[PDB]
Amino acid sequence: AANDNNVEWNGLFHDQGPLFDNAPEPTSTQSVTLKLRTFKGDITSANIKYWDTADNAFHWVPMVWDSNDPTGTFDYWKGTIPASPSIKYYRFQINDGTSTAWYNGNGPSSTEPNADDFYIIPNFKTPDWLKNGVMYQIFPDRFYNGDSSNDVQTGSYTYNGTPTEKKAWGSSVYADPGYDNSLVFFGGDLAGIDQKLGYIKKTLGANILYLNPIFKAPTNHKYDTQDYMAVDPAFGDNSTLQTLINDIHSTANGPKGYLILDGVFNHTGDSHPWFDKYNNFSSQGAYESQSSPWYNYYTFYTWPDSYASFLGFNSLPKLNYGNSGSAVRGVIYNNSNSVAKTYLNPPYSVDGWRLNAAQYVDANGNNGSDVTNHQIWSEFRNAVKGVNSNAAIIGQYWGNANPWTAQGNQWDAATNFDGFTQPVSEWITGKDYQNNSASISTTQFDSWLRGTRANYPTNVQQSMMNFLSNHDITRFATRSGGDLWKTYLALIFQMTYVGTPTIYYGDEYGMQGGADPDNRRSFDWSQATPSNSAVALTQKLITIRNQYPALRTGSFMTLITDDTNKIYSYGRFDNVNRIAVVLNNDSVSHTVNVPVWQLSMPNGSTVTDKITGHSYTVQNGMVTVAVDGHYGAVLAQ
Ligand SMILES: OC[C@H]1O[C@H](O[C@H]2[C@H](O)[C@@H](O)[C@@H](O[C@H]3[C@H](O)[C@@H](O)[C@@H](O[C@H]4[C@H](O)[C@@H](O)[C@@H](O[C@H]5[C@H](O)[C@@H](O)[C@@H](O[C@H]6[C@H](O)[C@@H](O)[C@@H](O)O[C@@H]6CO)O[C@@H]5CO)O[C@@H]4CO)O[C@@H]3CO)O[C@@H]2CO)[C@H](O)[C@@H](O)[C@@H]1O
Ligand SMILES: OC[C@H]1O[C@H](O[C@H]2[C@H](O)[C@@H](O)[C@@H](O[C@H]3[C@H](O)[C@@H](O)[C@@H](O[C@H]4[C@H](O)[C@@H](O)[C@@H](O[C@H]5[C@H](O)[C@@H](O)[C@@H](O)O[C@@H]5CO)O[C@@H]4CO)O[C@@H]3CO)O[C@@H]2CO)[C@H](O)[C@@H](O)[C@@H]1O
Ligand SMILES: OC[C@H]1O[C@@H](O[C@H]2[C@H](O)[C@@H](O)[C@H](O[C@H]3[C@H](O)[C@@H](O)[C@@H](O)O[C@@H]3CO)O[C@@H]2CO)[C@H](O)[C@@H](O)[C@@H]1O
Ligand SMILES: OC[C@H]1O[C@H](O[C@H]2[C@H](O)[C@@H](O)[C@@H](O[C@H]3[C@H](O)[C@@H](O)[C@H](O)O[C@@H]3CO)O[C@@H]2CO)[C@H](O)[C@@H](O)[C@@H]1O
Ligand SMILES: OC[C@H]1O[C@H](O)[C@H](O)[C@@H](O)[C@@H]1O
Ligand SMILES: [Ca+2]
Ligand SMILES: [Ca+2]
Ligand SMILES: [Ca+2]
Repeated sequence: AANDNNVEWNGLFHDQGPLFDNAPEPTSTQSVTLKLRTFKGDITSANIKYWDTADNAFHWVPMVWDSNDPTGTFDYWKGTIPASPSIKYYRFQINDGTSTAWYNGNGPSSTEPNADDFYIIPNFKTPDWLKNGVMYQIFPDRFYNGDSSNDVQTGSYTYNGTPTEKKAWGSSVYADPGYDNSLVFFGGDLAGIDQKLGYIKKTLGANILYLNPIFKAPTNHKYDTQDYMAVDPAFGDNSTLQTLINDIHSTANGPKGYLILDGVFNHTGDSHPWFDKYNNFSSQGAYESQSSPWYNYYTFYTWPDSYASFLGFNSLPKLNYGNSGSAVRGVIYNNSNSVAKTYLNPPYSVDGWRLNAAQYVDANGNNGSDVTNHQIWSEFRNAVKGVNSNAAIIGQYWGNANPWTAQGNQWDAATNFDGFTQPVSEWITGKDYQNNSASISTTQFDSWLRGTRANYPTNVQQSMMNFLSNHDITRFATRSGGDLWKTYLALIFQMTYVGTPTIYYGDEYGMQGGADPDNRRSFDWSQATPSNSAVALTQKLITIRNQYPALRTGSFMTLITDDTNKIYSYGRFDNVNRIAVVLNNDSVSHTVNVPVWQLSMPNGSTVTDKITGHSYTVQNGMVTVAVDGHYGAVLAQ
């Protein structure tokens, strides 16, 4: 490069990783020093332009040359944004004579962008254990039956006129004639999870468990809560839960663990005493009497049969959050004995909440995604963090969750359907997560990923729940048509990307399944051993991620987007390690010359494909590696 009236985009780079930002989660008194990379001698001047919410105006900070990288290929320019309590958004103006380029969350641009700027949110912090961990999601009734004595038998009880049905482990989840899909039970329970912690924390290595609903409810999924204060009898009792938590937190059976529970706060089930549609309690519920002490917990259009609910489901009456200080806000999160605080305090001390149907939470039966909804989650955050600042808050949302994350006053992160699940699905399987035809190329995949990461503050990106499948979509293995190699590829990407890798129970061995309820099949053990190639790889990949902080909180830089050979390569790096990931999405092998010079890997230095152990030497800024179809290499040093 040179001063030739031309800014070379290829040399430009900035994100909030260690090498470029000295304070990614600053307080009100910490200034933020940013470094912008360019090719050596490529520019004449650079400036930081930031919008300060304190005075609704743009501010200008000229940058100064700081240093060259170790390879002498790049320049690092530096500038500092002053400390204050206000949210700020910045972008860079880069000039080389008559050539000007702009750069922000979405990368380089010839024209000045007006969105996707980088975020500075003083005092906003997401749990570091979440950014650095690996999560494992379990749908309780389908994981492991550790205690047959609490099993729901066929006919054990009836819900809304339909008796329960017990299935033999491994059999179909579909209810037989006379029964209902939501009342089919296999016997999975908390004792079972506890007895299988060795598999989770050791065989695989995940240190975070996220469970679907576990509180008393008539269905097998239990999103129709009957009692938030009691573990459902089929899963055990509150004592069973305390034991599981102790064993998860224990460091004697593996790495320290964390537990995230599913918080179903938008609505309750129609069998909850506050509503009591079928008179299952001596108390008077809202459905039973307009004089009920809980009458105003719900919204009736025509008492008692027409009321606000979750997506028209009468079995899920919607809670009326009213105004600040309401009884409903009290029982859900404000009270010390609320649902949210009870489990965050001893003798439970869980580590977080996954917020079900979070976008709908509102007052008066309204549908959320409004001022009131965000006000509620802001109060929720204060209540939760007040009890445990390191308790995680992850909201369910299918699209861009910027509205609930980008001001640092609500959630720490969200279910990454839009920034992870969907793009990964369409790139690898050629199907969207609902198993409908939808395919994207490598260049499109890369662009999609960048644009979605740019929707969030950096700490939020690093805390997103990144799963290949989950209880509301089709299994990855079904979308892949049963091709296990596609799962191999997906796992390598998942374990080396930005955000919390999240494994939906069974995905690690290639479990198949269509739409709900077929995506909740019973866990086929004996398939859960290193003898299964996907399980062995999963274990290896988790060990790799845990070895390199760069894979969890390091910068992310695109290296190769080859649509001809279907090769995707990106680097994860920080002040200590530089890692070049090389993915082959083709059905045949490809030998790739990886431009590791972009990550500043010194010539003559050694790089190791942590997956195979095969060592390589960097020469002329390159490293040549052969990669099988639907597979990948993780070249680290
Ligand atoms: O009269 C005042 C002033 O006049 C002169 O400077 C002016 C200069 O003539 C004019 O071109 C312009 O300068 C531009 C420059 O053209 C741009 O390239 C840019 O300069 C920055 C450069 O791009 C960066 O790479 C960085 O340079 C670093 C290197 O990266 C380091 O490796 C190191 O290299 C030096 C090495 O250590 C020495 O042994 C020797 O080999 O020389 C090497 C090159 O100097 O250090 C340099 C310097 O830190 O940083 C550069 C910025 O300093 O942007 C410039 C500003 O737009 O404008 C100049 C006005 O000041 C005259 O040279 C000055 O002495 C005099 O004070
Ligand atoms: O919440 C959903 C929302 O999420 C995302 O929005 C976020 C942005 O991506 C992010 O950059 C940040 O936005 C800041 C912005 O960075 C900051 O500069 C300031 O915005 C300025 C514009 O930069 C400036 O150009 C001007 O905007 C003009 C615009 O140029 C003109 O074309 C026309 O549209 O009139 C606009 C109004 O003047 O002024 C604004 C401020 O007045 O402030 C922004 C925050 O308000 O944060 C966003 C929210 O988190 C997605 O990008 C977005 O699509 C989603 O709707
Ligand atoms: O709806 C199908 C559609 O999905 C697209 O995926 C990405 C977009 O590429 C990406 O732009 C977008 O991310 C943000 C966008 O850049 C902003 O302009 C603004 O709209 O906020 C968005 C927040 O997500 O996300 C979508 C994922 O839904 C595919 O690119 C496109 O090919 C496909 O048809
Ligand atoms: O038989 C009625 C319907 O049953 C099925 O829908 C169930 C889901 O199976 C159950 O998980 C739950 O959905 C929740 C979903 O899992 C959660 O991620 C989302 O955020 O909130 C949903 C509600 O809490 O409840 C529904 C409704 O009972 C089945 O899929 C559907 O077709 C049947 O009509
Ligand atoms: O899908 C990746 C691999 O699949 C099969 O093993 C092919 O024999 C091999 O050529 C290819 O690299
Ligand atoms: Ca130039
Ligand atoms: Ca059982
Ligand atoms: Ca009653």
